[PDB]
Amino acid sequence: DAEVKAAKLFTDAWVTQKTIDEGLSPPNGFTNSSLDSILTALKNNNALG
Amino acid sequence: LTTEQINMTKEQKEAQRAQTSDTRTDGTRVAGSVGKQKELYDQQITSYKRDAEVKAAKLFTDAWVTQKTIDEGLSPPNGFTNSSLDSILTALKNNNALG
Amino acid sequence: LTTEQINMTKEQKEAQRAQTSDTRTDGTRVAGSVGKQKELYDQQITSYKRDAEVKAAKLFTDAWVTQKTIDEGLSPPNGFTNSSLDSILTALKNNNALG
Amino acid sequence: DAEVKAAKLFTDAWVTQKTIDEGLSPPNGFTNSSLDSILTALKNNNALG
Amino acid sequence: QGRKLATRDIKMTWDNRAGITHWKYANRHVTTGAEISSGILTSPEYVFTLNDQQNAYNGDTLNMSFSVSEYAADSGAVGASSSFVGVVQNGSYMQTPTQLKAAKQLNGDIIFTWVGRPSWQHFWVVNTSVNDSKTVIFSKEWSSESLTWTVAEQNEFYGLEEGGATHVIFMVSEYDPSNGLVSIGAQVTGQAEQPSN
Repeated sequence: DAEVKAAKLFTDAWVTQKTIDEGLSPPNGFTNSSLDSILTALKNNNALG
Repeated sequence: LTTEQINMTKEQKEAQRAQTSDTRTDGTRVAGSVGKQKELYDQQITSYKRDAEVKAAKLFTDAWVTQKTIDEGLSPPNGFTNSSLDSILTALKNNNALG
Repeated sequence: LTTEQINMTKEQKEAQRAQTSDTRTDGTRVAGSVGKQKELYDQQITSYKRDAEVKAAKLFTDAWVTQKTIDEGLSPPNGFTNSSLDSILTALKNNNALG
Repeated sequence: DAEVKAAKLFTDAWVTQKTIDEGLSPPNGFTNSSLDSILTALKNNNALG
Repeated sequence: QGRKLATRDIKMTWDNRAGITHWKYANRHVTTGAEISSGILTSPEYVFTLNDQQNAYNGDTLNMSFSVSEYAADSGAVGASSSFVGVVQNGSYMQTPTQLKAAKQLNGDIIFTWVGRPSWQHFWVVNTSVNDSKTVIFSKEWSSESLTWTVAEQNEFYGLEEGGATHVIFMVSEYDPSNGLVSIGAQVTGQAEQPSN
């Protein structure tokens, strides 16, 4: 939880930067592959949602 | 009365044995009251882990939602298609006795 | 008095026995007070699991709703059709005694 | 937690400044590299999200 | 022999005497002797996924201590065990492709393009089905940086006759013809890119 709070603090500012100026390259952590891996982990751990 | 207290002391001894070892003297599992407490503790540990994962998952999902809102045409991450969602709702319907 | 205390000590014995083991001496199940507590523990475990599933299910459904809002004409995942919703509503009406 | 509160106190004001006036230089903490490190740390610690 | 796959998993291979069908294994922590997992497996290979690495260690590792022994099903019997404690075959000296893209075409073909080092023009490509995510078709090496996958989707794989597959899962990595070592690689997943006009 201590880590997650600061992580959210950073991500909100990145979202503000993106919505102000389009065309920003994603930090490679928001690409489709990482999101797909995270979703597969969620589906597998919680017994298919 | 002394014979009856002889019989009771063994039960006290086993009930207090259950606090260190899983097996109960002769070699049977502890199965009453204490077993349910241990099961609750295991379930609490798993729930802790699941909530910890879900927080970061939401942290990523919100950013992707904002990205989709700003620019249309972004490809779903392959987990947002119809098939995975259909499986998810099927599981939710089955587990909770038809919703 | 000694005879009646002899009678009471057996009940204390079985009350202490009820913790570690399920069966009660002669071979009958524990059925009062303790049994309800064990049933509550089981129900709490199941509710933990159900809430853990529901959180991730909501996480996915929000993204699907955003996708539908941005681009119309998306085929529903077959879990949001009229038949499944009708079954869910009938289940809600039946379980809660007609709402 | 005590540190995070004041950090948020500063971050919100910077976000408002960015919203009002575009073109402000990010403090190098909101670039892509640091955010990528933060996201890979989150992914690693929580067993792939 | 330890092998770190492109997907960052670790796999080991065992010679088979053909007289026994089951084996037993034990996997341990590195810094301490704590046992991560154990059991009996009916196949001569074991894959230690990156999720398990992240569960045990805070990050993916290049170190392992493994012990395996052959086991008999009819009577509980455990023979001598072979232990491996060194680093895996690694393969990190080669770099990885930087940017990868998959674009749909009006013809229906899908074009995969990636940027690689001029010195290293040997690559290994892996493709997987979107339905099962394990079918692992279309696995070979290509020296060309750009790949045209044509219309194999419509034929013999998907029942679709003309629609094709919109979603793709592609993964390319540098390959060594002599050793066979493979770099980490990069992946694409999603709807690919719909064509303009």
